[PDB]
Amino acid sequence: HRPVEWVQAVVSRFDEQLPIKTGQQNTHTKVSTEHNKECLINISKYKFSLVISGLTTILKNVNNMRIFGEAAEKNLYLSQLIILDTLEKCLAGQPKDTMRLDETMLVKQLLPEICHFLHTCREGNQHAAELRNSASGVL
Amino acid sequence: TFWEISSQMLFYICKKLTSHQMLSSTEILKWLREILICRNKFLLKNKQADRSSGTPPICRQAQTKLEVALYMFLWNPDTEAVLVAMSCFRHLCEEADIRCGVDEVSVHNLLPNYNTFMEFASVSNMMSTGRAALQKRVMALLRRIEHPTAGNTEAWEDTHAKWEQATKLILNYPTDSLQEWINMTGFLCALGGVCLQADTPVSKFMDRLLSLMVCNHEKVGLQIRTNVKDLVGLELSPALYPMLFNKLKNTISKFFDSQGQVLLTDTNTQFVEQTIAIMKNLLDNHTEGSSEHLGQASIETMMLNLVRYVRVLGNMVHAIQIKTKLCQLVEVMMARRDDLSFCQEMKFRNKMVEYLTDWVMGTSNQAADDDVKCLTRDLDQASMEAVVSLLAGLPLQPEEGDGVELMEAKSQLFLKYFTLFMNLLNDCSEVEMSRRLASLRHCTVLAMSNLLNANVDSGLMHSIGLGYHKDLQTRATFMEVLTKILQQGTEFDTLAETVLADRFERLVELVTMMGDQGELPIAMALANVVPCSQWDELARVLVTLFDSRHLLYQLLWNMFSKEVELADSMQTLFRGN
Amino acid sequence: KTCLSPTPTLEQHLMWDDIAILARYMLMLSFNNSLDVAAHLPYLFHVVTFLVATGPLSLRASTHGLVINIIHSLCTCSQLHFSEETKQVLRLSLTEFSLPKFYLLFGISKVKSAAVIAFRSSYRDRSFSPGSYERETFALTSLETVTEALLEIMEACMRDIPTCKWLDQWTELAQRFAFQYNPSLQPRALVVFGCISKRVSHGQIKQIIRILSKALESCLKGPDTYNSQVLIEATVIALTKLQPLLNKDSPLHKALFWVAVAVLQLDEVNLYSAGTALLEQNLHTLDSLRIFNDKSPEEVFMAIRNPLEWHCKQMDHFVGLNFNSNFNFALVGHLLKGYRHPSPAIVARTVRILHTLLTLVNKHRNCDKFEVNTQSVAYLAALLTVSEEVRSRCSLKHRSNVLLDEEVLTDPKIQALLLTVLATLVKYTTDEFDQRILYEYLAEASVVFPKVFPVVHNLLDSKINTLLSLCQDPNLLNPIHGIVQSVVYHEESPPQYQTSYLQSFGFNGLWRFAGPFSKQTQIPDYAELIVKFLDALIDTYLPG
Amino acid sequence: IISSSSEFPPQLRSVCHCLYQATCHSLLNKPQNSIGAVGSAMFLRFINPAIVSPYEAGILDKKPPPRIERGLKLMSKILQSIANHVLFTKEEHMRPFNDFVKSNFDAARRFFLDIASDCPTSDAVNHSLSFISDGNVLALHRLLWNNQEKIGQYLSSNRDHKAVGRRPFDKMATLLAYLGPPEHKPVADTHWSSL
Ligand SMILES: [Zn+2]
Repeated sequence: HRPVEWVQAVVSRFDEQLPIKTGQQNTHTKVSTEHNKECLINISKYKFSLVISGLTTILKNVNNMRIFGEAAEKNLYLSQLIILDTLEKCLAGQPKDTMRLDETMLVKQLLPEICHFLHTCREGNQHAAELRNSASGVL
Repeated sequence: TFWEISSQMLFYICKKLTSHQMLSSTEILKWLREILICRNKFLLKNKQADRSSGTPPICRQAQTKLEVALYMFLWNPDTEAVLVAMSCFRHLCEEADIRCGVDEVSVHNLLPNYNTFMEFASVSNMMSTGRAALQKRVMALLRRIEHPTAGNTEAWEDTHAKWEQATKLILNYPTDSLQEWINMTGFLCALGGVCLQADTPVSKFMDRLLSLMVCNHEKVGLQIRTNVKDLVGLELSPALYPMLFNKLKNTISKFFDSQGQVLLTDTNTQFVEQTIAIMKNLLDNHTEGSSEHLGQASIETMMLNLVRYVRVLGNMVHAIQIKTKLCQLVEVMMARRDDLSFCQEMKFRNKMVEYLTDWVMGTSNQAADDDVKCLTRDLDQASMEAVVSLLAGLPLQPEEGDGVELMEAKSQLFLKYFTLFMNLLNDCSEVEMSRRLASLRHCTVLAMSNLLNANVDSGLMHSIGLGYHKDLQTRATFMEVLTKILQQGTEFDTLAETVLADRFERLVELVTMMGDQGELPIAMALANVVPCSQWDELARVLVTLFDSRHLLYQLLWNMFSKEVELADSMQTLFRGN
Repeated sequence: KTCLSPTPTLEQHLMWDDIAILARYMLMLSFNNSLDVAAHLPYLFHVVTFLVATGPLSLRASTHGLVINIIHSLCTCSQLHFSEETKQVLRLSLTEFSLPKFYLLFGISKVKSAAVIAFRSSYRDRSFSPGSYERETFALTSLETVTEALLEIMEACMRDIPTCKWLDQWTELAQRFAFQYNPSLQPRALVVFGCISKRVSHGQIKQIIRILSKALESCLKGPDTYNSQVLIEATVIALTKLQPLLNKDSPLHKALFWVAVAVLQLDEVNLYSAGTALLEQNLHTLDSLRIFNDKSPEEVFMAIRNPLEWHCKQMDHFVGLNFNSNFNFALVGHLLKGYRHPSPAIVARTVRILHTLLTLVNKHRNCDKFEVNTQSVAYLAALLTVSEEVRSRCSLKHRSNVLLDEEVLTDPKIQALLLTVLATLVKYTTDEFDQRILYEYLAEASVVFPKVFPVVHNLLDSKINTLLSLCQDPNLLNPIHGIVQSVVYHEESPPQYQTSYLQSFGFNGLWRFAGPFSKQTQIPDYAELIVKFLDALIDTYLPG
Repeated sequence: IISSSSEFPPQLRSVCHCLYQATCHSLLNKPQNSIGAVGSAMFLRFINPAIVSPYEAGILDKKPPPRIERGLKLMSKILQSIANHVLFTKEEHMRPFNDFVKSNFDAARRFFLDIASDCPTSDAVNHSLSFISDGNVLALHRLLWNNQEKIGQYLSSNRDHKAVGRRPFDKMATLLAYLGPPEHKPVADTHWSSL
């Protein structure tokens, strides 16, 4: 009960440190926000379903966000780069449980979002190259 | 080959960094820092396997160049560059240990300034702050470079040429550049001591420095003068006081022509006005070892000449403010009189009181009929405080311009001031702003009391009239000072041998209280609280007192025990300051 | 004659003016030994104590001047023959009373000179014009400082004066007001009686303990609290001084440990502060009698509590702590509220009480005074963040002995309480150094004792949640991450112990009793059993 | 130096013992010899400086001839090596002298032991001079008055176990106030001077 509410703070605080989201100087040299990443990655080992589900919503929110400007585009590109990089580490970090009961998340929550990047994505010549490279490893 | 080649690389790269500024200079330093780390381990293993470790001329010729490039980066505007440079001193110190394990033989001989270098590490391990705050700590350590060194004596010169050329360009042109110049100026001052020792670059630096206090440049002249005063006064090395005062006095000395006639000039007026703040700031700051340097120079001649120029400046709202500060400057000069050196204290103090009495005119703002001139109240109020300090313990001595009996001359001299104070005392009467008169009245009453104490015999008769004064408050103060005179002895009379010895007999007992298990709380507590400046006085009193009480062993055991236990290097600390 | 018509304060009494005017006469007569001190000194102090720091600023400075002149007359009296040794003490005393320390004690702080305020120049042309009716408060501790300074002066003189009766006369005057109901003078007449009395009888003690029962009774029954909230503190303070004079073999020497505890439960800074002072000397006094040499504090205090255990059991139920289940943990929850006392001087007093108790339990078990065991674990948790030797002698294993040893702490209860202490100490504490040390020891407990850890979620839930959202300290945030990971790691299993496990065996109020002092100072309303408890103690231990 | 053990002043004898006790106490909590450190330190800092530059110390009015001075400088190095029991390393210039120092290792130790053998408490050694020391007292009173507030703060931090009424902190305020403010310092005819 109480730990369930604790997890949301870890997940919620991650969103508030996305470049697209106002920085607010909460990074504390990025050590504090990076420590949050480590705890979230470790938690996925026992709460893989919960951690994965939260990440999908964050990616969907970032994907379904309209912002214009060089800084805005860079923030979204860097924002998704961390999300994709964070997601891949959790998948790789997870032991070889071989639990094949994640079809629900894969079919709807995860595949459509990753499939968007796999397209040519000619909007950004340099950003799409990195996102596809990161997404391909996850796939 | 490793030292032959690795060292040869260091000499090439270090010379390039000093040659000119580059965009990636902050990056070479971080990489160059790692190069030192990667060659210390090789020496450690090399010495362990085979001491045999060679130091060819390139190793010495390149070890110096490493220092010559670490100092010049201490004043670098980039915060990271200076922070990295401070951390880079660890590798320089640690290298000494590997070459020679015994500290004293080589660590304190090959690297005389070893102890200060260790301090840089602690400062680096601190929260980041603006360059101004960081420069204070950096310049503090730069002022503690006791031992001259080839790197020190060459880093000072190398940046001196760079600083000089930068200064000319700014003035020649009829903001970022200035900020670097400020850092170079402050850096070039804190480390002056190493370059000390006729014509010398250090002396030429002062001459240009003194020639910048009066720098009148329409574009940035104000900022230059605003900053040279702030830094030179508050940051100069105490080892440069004997040279600053001599140059400062000589500059003033030529302001007066033959026959002692002032030559008023706006630049000379600005020069004296700046000299007041610098001297006040210089005297205001109390640091370790500053007292030792103040004794060498004689400040009497400069002070006497200074008042004459200000004395003839005239009367005006501006001139009153200058006179007010001068009165405050002399007040600060009387708190370090023990530290200062005086050839004839009596002859100098008497003249200063004579020169100051001219300015203390009461009720002169009412005659002027202008409230704008209320500053004269402060100037008179400030003047009294200066005279009070001057009069504290000063016997009167009349100038021998006329030949008369000394006793008569002194009595006339005493009544000259006694009347002056009484006249001002009447004006301060409430019946005739309350804080101004109340504060001024207190000072004027205190001034007379000090005058009587110095010479009771020649002034006792003139003061009897105060017993029946019109102000009840004044009468009380006179009786108190009079009461002390009775308690004092006219002669030795064995009065202190009996009264003071018994009166102060208990004093030693409290100080010499044998705390249980040798705690000695008074001695231990007194040691830390006492400022470092007076440690010389404290040491003699403690040693002398305990020896008389046959308890010296207890004090030594307690005092040494804390030092030895606190630092395992008992011997090193004892030789240290 | 004020007893006939008792008043809440002297200034409100009808005869106030009569006393005030009579004070001015005594002030003038003090100078130049116009008041015969050599025969009236006992009666001068008796009245000075009732006037110190009472009345308008003019009247308050008058009392200070009166004392200054009474001492001077003694030093300049020819009828008495004081040796040169004694006269030195008096001369030093005269200087001491002129220090700024005594200005605050008399209530004349911020006054440069008392004489100037005491006298007014234009006293013939116009009458005095009192004003600034706002009047500072007085603390009975200040009276002790003055009350004992004078007693030093009196004792020195009596050494020279043969067969002097000054002390006997002064005691008699106090004894009359000590055992008489007067809400305006009785509080002042009790703080001085104990400071000067040299002997006590069984009947006297019973009155002191039986006046407290009525003082507590008045507070709850009526709406006037502050009036009766100072008679309680005076009763304890008086007893705090009479224990060192009690018989070496009196039962009350041990029964005065429960009275102090019952006073700390009233949630008042003054009452709580006074209780600790009684406890501190109670332990020291018992040490001189060598009563814990062969027994433990629990054995002694619980042995004397047995005859009236039935009444005590009811009180323990309401407070939410039990001493039969665990004496050393119920005796430390009451001592954890001291950390919340505004005065920095009471925090140090409770720390001394902790050290003294720790050295006694270990000495009973001969465990080196710093070993970790079941009995001496409660006293070490409190001292972990304030005692360096405790931290050094008991260090976390994952950096001598290491705290949290599971070899001896193999009981869920003995280890559940130690977690309750740790959670409580962080719930209200606000310090980076203290929180860091406490959290580092909490992570190790999570893994070493996973089963009992989930009973501490509610206590740490709010603070951790707030810290996690906004904290930006890597040093303090790293231990938090380990705790959260351990919780999820040890999750997925049904809680063997729920959060309410402490309520099962009585200790449901351990966290509540250590909270901050309530601003709305009010009687907890369960003191009605303390009155019954005290009554049983008197009948059982004071037959007559 | 070894022969003149008796001529050592009593004051220094107490000072040397304190270092010996400090080193012995330091070693206990931690083959270093306490006497060796004391002997090396005392000789290097007390005896050695006078030998190197007697003129600076004022022993000789006229500066010794440079040739004589060189012998004194080299003498100090040889003598210091004896105290430290260190042979000549990469010092072939002076290596032949290493033989002489070997015999004198024992002699140096005896001199250090004599001073270091003084009783920790001078119960036997007594000198009831009890001089008034009026001049020194005057400085002490002035210093205490100047730091009356600051010295109190240090006492305030500690001593909570027992009330300060009977302890220096209470006594200092009472006694110091009784004495009153110190008198003004007298003027100095001589120029500024230091120890
Ligand atoms: Zn001279």
